[PDB]
Amino acid sequence: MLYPKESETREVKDLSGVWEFRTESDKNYILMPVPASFNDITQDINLRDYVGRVYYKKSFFIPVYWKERNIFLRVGAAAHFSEVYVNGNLVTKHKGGFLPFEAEISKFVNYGQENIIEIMVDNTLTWDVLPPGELKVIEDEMHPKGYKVLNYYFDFFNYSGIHRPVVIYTTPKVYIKDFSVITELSNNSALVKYSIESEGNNFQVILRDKDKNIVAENFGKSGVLEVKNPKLWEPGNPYLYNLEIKLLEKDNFDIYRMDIGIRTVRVEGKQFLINEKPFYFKGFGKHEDSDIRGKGLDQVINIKDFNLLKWIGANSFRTSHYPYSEEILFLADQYGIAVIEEAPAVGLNLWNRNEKVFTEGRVDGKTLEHHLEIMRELIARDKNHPSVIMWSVANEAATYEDGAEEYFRRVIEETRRLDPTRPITIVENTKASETKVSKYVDVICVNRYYSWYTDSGDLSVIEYQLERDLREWYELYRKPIILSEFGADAISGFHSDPPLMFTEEYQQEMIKRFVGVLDRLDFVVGEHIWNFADFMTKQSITRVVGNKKGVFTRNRQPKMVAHFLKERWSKLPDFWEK
Amino acid sequence: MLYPKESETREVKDLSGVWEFRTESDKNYILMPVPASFNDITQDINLRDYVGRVYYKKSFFIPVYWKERNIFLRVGAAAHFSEVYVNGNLVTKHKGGFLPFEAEISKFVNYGQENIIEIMVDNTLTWDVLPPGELKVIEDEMHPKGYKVLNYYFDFFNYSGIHRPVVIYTTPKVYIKDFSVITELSNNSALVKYSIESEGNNFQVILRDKDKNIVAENFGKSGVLEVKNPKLWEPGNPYLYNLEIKLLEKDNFDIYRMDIGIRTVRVEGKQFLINEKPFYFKGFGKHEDSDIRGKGLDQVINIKDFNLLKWIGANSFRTSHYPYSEEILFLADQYGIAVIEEAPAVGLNLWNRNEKVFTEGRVDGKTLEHHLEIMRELIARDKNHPSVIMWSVANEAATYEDGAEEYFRRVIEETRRLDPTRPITIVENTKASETKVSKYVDVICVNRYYSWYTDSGDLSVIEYQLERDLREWYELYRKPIILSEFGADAISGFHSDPPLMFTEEYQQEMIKRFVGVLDRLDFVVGEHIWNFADFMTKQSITRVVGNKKGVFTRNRQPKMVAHFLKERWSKLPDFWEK
Ligand SMILES: [Cl-]
Ligand SMILES: [Cl-]
Repeated sequence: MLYPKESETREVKDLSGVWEFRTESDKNYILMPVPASFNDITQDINLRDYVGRVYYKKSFFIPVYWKERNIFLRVGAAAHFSEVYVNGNLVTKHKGGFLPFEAEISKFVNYGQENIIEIMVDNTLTWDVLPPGELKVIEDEMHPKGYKVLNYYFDFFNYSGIHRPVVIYTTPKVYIKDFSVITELSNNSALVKYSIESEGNNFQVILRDKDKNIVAENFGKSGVLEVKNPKLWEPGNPYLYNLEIKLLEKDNFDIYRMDIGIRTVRVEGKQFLINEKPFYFKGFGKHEDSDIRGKGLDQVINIKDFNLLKWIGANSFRTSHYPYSEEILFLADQYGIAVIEEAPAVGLNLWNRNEKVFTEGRVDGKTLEHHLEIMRELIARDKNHPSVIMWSVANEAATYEDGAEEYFRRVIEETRRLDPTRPITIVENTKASETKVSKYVDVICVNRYYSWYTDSGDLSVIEYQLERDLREWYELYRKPIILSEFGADAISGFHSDPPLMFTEEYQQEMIKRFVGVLDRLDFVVGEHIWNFADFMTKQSITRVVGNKKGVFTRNRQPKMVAHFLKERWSKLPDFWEK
Repeated sequence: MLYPKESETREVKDLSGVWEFRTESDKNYILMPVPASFNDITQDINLRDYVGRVYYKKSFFIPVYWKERNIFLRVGAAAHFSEVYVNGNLVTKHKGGFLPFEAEISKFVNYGQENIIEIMVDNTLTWDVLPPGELKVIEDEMHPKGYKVLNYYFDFFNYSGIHRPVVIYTTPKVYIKDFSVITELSNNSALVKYSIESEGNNFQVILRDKDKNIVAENFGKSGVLEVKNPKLWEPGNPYLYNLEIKLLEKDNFDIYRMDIGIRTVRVEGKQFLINEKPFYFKGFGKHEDSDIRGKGLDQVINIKDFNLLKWIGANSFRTSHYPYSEEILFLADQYGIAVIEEAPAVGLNLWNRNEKVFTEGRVDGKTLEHHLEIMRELIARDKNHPSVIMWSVANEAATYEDGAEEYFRRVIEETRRLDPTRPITIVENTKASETKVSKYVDVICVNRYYSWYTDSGDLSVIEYQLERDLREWYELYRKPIILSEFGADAISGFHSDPPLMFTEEYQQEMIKRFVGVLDRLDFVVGEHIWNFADFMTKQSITRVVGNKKGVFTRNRQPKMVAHFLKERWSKLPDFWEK
């Protein structure tokens, strides 16, 4: 499914705005913005911590002239289970809170009249949705009848609601359903190879440069476009060409356009190559999180975040720990930021080797089935973005378990089959010698928190422990390694010398000592600090109103270590043969 | 001009989203969200502090089926001077940064094809725009050639950009252009009297209650709708009826709907009556201000703000110091919050009696002309909102000057002529015996900061000074009095005992002592604390990154005094015969 875009042949109507909202088995509505998480909008603590079904409702008018058009209703994201009703008719259901879903609804609309859309969203986690969790009953001596808790083991808050825009769009009855683009370098040219999915068959395809000059054209539902003297897309030079696809049939006419970038990505030895040059990742793990709206899409915050990425000198980030909005990937295309996009397989770990995760009752064949469908949906959505340069299949799963090996072999095999054009990783906090899964990926991503979660407060252990660990990863697997997470919680304004945990000084010193180690290791091709910004988590005595490891505050202002990273990364080239 | 609303006969296309953006005489664009202020979006300090013209650009497609429709392009707000181009054609110009403007553009569009909209916005202040300011050249021994400053004397930052949504909407060629509604109480019924502006003449008008029951109907371009057993709108009971207007002609058909509220407002003696009951204002001066987006409209923030208003027990606010977005007034209608809406005549004061403001060179006949046009635009926009219950013509002008008397007599006279159905005020910080203007309004609004700006730190003077002052206002003018501003800057987390300026304790103690005085004065009908939330100002040694007098932080979380006000206001009735 293609991102909804207006053209000569397609209308788009955005239903974002103020909706009516209620919780299960309640008749009274309140007002609720869309897109947004509902948790922080009100002062009702029982809604903040609500677990169950909520219902959104809105009126909309369909123009009579949309008859004899396809009418699609698209929901960008709703966490985690959703059902969509048009005038009381169920038009689609969806499982998974971080990818879009849509249905054709012309059969159910009142033309030239009022219509009602209702969207049910259920935030109840189970062990066969990603990320997983479990609702548990607690009726003991200290809890009243009916006390229940939603348990989950990922470290970000279970925000719920409609997190990305709801839109209605039209197409002709015979229309461009999808297309695939692959770019190759050939002699002094680039090739853009394409295939179009449609019931139609007569297509003209045109490629235009930045100045609207036509640089290539082809008649054909599949084909190759040759670009002589191409300008390649890469961090530091985000050149985009505009691909125009025109269906020209007897009764149907359809146009779809997308900006694409010409680049190659390849792993060879201990090098991560973009356009055949050795890349060095400088960046962050991020989160879709901001004040008040929770996980809701906000283009103000998105553009602010990319300007901060360019300001600090980052060239990349990982979409920890789930696919982000398409909007963020289009921006990464424009700004020239390399993206590792990650499936929502986070929380597959009970920090305890006595509780097994990959076992009947928890992560099983049903979870695997969902994970495989997720990879198919994710690659289908994002396969044409130049900014996505790697897929991450999971974050900190219990990869030391025997059952994790067969599980992830299947996930990894399916991902590569779906997209052979990008490398694959998995983000590990398991010990190097214990993971049964990292031997199957292209690039190793390791999260390490020496002197924070272990030997807390003792910065002196970092060089000893980190160098020994990373050398063992390389000795066992002989793959490029990204230090995919490291950092320390810092309360803005907490200062100390000597540095103490939770101060800005400790965060900067820890990060500084980690990267001094990486500079001595020629097989380390990247550093991603956790996290870009402070974000909300569930409440616990270990979380000082959320996770405070941001390099920026939640309102997008820098802590001390942001300036250290700006100075370091201004000296580090994007392409660096270590 | 009516708020753009979809119906059976009208389409609305929202152009908000990501636009291209550049500054004057520069050819390279960056990305910029709309709606938003541009100042805090980037890390370019020279754009943050930019003074001059900026240019927004976006492509849009017009459906061929919009031929033979009116096509209107509406800009919700752009601060402060703006020009709108459709495919290079100037379709309208506008002066004033806080009210909407529109043009019919069907003559300039390419049907079924790409179109380009460009919007120029100029943030350069002058003495004949509201709020006023002046660009000054400073080429002396300590400033290089070309150093210039924009001087202005209002205490909020001169954020600029497109602050409210840009939309395109259709109507039939003969259409409902405007309508006026007035509500009266008669015996046991309410009357909704209406007049419609249109080139058409055959109208059916229907009024529906909350459950869609038809409670009144009338055929006629003007008329009266009788509601037996009306449910009145008021704070604490925001009942809205839906007014449906249907134009039924030979070749044209048009429907427009609006929720309205049935209430009366009247000043009599020292009482402010809503629905013939004595009201007591409990609330705030607000600002259109939030993190990152500046003055840009954000419905997440708006709904959050109204939930906080209901949580703390407020029943009212003033739109300090300019008209707010229509969106906020529709929400105030839904939530039952009484609004004093204020014209942007703030900054008409050089805190210095040697520099006259109402004089040739500063506030003169050109400024007055703009002010009068502003009142006409403001009442035309908001005349049908039940939540607006009073107009404020200015905030803290230099009303002690001889020239201020003739200026404001004309403003006040024109406001009353335009809308005889709502009382009029002006918000004063002049001394009671010195203002030449308050004798002409219906309700006195006085801002007082004893122990903050005067006798700084000495809370012991409050009762002595405030009671004497307010008794003199009543003795001179014999009108109801609202304490329209009072408060203290408080940094969140700054605490002290004994209380010190800038601590949360000092803010709470000051506010507590002020309202203890008000409770002893039967002619005081309201308390508005300055401010609802921390907001940005220009930089100065008196502003600790903006104005810190918020009862809530800028991210909408409560300070200590928020809990004091919640407890007080939970005990104070909305209707209180003092
Ligand atoms: Cl962490
Ligand atoms: Cl102030």
